[PDB]
Amino acid sequence: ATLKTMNLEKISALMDKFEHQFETLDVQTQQMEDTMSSTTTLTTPQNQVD
Amino acid sequence: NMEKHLFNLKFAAKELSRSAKKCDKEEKAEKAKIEKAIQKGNMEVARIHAENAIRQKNQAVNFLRMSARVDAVAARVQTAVTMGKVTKSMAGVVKSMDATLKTMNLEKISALMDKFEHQFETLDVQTQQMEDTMSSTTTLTTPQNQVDMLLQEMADEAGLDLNELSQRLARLRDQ
Amino acid sequence: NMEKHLFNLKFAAKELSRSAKKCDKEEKAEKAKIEKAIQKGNMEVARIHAENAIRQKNQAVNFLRMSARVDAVAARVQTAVTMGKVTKSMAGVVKSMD
Amino acid sequence: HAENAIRQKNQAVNFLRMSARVDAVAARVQTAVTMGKVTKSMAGVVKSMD
Amino acid sequence: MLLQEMADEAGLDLNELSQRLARLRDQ
Amino acid sequence: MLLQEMADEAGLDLNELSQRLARLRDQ
Amino acid sequence: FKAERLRVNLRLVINRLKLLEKKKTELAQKARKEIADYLAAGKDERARIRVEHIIREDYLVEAMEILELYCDLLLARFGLIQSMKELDSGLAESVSTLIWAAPRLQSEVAELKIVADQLCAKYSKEYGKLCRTNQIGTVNDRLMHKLSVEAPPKILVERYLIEIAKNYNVPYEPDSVVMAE
Repeated sequence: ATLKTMNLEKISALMDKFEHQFETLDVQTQQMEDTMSSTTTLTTPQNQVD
Repeated sequence: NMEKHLFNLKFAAKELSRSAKKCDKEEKAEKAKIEKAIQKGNMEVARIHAENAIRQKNQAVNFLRMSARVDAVAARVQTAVTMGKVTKSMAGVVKSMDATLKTMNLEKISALMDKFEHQFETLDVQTQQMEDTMSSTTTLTTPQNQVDMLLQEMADEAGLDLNELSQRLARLRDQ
Repeated sequence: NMEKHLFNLKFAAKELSRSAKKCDKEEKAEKAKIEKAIQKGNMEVARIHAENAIRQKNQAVNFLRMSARVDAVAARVQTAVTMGKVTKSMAGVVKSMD
Repeated sequence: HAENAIRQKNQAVNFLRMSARVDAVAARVQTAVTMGKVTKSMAGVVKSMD
Repeated sequence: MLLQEMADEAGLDLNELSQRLARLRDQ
Repeated sequence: MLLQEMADEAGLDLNELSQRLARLRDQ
Repeated sequence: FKAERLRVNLRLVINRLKLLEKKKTELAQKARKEIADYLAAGKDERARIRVEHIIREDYLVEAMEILELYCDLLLARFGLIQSMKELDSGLAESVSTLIWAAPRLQSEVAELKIVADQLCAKYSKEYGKLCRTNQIGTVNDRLMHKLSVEAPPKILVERYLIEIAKNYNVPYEPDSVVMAE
């Protein structure tokens, strides 16, 4: 029953989708972090941290 | 459903192992009995106990091999069950992430973050102006000269260090 | 919804790790048994216990690798869940501030 | 076990940086909330005094 | 199209020309 | 291999080709 | 015809062939031991049947290796499949063999039939089940021999038995009638 419902084609497609979705999430995280950092730059000067 | 079958398989394997152990023990006992009977001279009882001992030995070996086979099958089925749970969870995660990334995509997220940054920059400007005004409201209760003098006195008392003109300006204004 | 799937994923990873530990222990026991059987002279029982030991070793390694993979996936999904909460909160904040 | 250790190290560093970013954002939002309360109170005071 | 999409999503299987015909009609 | 090692360690006793077969298959 | 379907089925066929050849090598070791045991006794005409089984399985493993090679070749030149409409020379052998061997190994590897479908539904020049079987006269002859359903040569069986006996420390007197002719 299971391998009829969840076969190799569907599993492979689902996993490609998982990978692509979390890559997109990797991109979203990077951009979101760039912006989060750009928001607060006068409270954390690079010179002071160095 | 499959978890019940896995449980039954592992139970059967353990039962086979227990039976093999018990049969080995019974063989060890029947060897004592055959020794006794061969001492007493009983040939027929010795034959009976030898048959029993050989049978117990062979059936113990068979039970052991059988339990090994069932153990392999049960390990495989347990792997399959765990991987099925994992696959179901990852399918659910894929569905949820698909819905979300459809609603909250990279375009919308980037625009929302640009908006967040700009709104809080505007708030930075509002805070600065609001603070300028708050300070301008209360300037006769907090004279700059008095604060400077207090800091100088506190420093000089602590021994450490910290890291009039209006008349000249008026004379210059008179020209 | 996704939190439930994350919970199930982490549970499966922990189960795989436990199973790998148990299989390693069973291998250590079957080695004792094969030593005993090779002392008694039983060649067939020694073969059986050797098969069991090798199988337990290999399946323990497989369970360990599998649990590592599921752990990576679950960490990624947990990151995604937390970041989704953060993104939702920041969207709400953006709306209110607007 | 080496793969696991390296992965845990890297993901711990990532979680730490991520938590720092979210901490900055949350501090900014808390400042905004407090200043919004202050601004609302001062608007009410301005109305009453007017 | 709906059947093809539903099949491909389920992973299973199920068990343009007008322009060529018009060009043929032009002769 | 495990049985051979365990035997040799216990000092007792118990009572490659594929390449040659492939070369033979090539004929 | 669907491209991504063909891609996924090719990857699945590759993985399945890997697993199958592995486990078939293992089973071949075990059954070779069984044939050695058979030769230990006086049973000889039966060990010939067993070794026929063995060499059939070995031909099959070699054919599966070749098919895995060809599937990976198609998978490496997949864009060249999508771009053109008629297959080039570099892909003639792969397509031909994967269409010809699919019904042969359809039971072992199921996805291979889907691969054959996608490769028959994409072409019309001498294509289609009927024309696909008619234009199958360009497949790898070696693979045809590996998957040839025929009684292997007797001398080859004698050589297989000689080697197995010599390895398993068992005496064996080959049939001189075939061993010398």
